Amino acid sequence: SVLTQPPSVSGAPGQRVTISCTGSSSNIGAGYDVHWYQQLPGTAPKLLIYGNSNRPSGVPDRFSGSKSGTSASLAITGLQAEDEADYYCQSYDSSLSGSVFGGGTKLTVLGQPKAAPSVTLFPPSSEELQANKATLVCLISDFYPGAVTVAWKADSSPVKAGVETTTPSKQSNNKYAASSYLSLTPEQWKSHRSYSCQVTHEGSTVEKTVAPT
Amino acid sequence: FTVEKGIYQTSNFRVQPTESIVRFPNITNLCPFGEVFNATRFASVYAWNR
Ligand SMILES: *[C@@H]1O[C@H](CO)[C@@H](O)[C@H](O)[C@H]1NC(C)=O
Repeated sequence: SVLTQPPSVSGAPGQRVTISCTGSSSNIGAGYDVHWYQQLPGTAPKLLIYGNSNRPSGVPDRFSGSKSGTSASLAITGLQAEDEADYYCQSYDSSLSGSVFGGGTKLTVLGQPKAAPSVTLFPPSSEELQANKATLVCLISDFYPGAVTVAWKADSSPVKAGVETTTPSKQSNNKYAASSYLSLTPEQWKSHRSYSCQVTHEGSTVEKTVAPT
Repeated sequence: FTVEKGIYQTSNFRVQPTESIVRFPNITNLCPFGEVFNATRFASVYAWNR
């Protein structure tokens, strides 16, 4: 809205990373203090610094807050293993008559080397045919990272309806697994000759096909 | 001290202006500031709008 933030910033583990926040002349440039918060994906945000002059208890001295007139800046020294969150600008807005937050910046560069995927295709069982639906699942497992595109074909034309893709989660051995469903009906399930899932990972494409008859 | 008949030019006539107009526009532009007063609600005295 009134506060704009960059989408992402790049940095190195050991150099200074500085973020710039720009607002208007009635909320941040008017004279109000600013407050910075960290939005960890899974835990409630806490206070990092208030007023850019005092250090709250339990917060390291590594964070520095300054206000260069209309714009406020935050500087850090070194990237540890907990900066995988979002930074927001919070200041009192007189026009909104309340508190307004910023956009949010993501702090990550790269942590995902390559691996070899493997897929499996399982046709629906006999009890699923009487439910007036056809759920086609092609599971993908033992792959890294979790960025796999899913395409469905029926050996004559691609299927662009009912295609879904689930987000992958970390396995026990630091890998990823995912599944892809396809909503259909048993009326046209037997008419088609075969069904298959097609995926592509870093140029490696594998295909598995099942036969209902 | 003796002037004969004829035409004679003595000085020049200059019409000096008495008023000056220096206005460049007819009106200037404005910025949104009536919302400070024309608002649905105001603030308090411990925390007022700045
Ligand atoms: C506020 O609204 C009134 C009526 O709507 C209008 O006459 C006036 O010019 C506006 N601005 C101020 C500063 O009062």
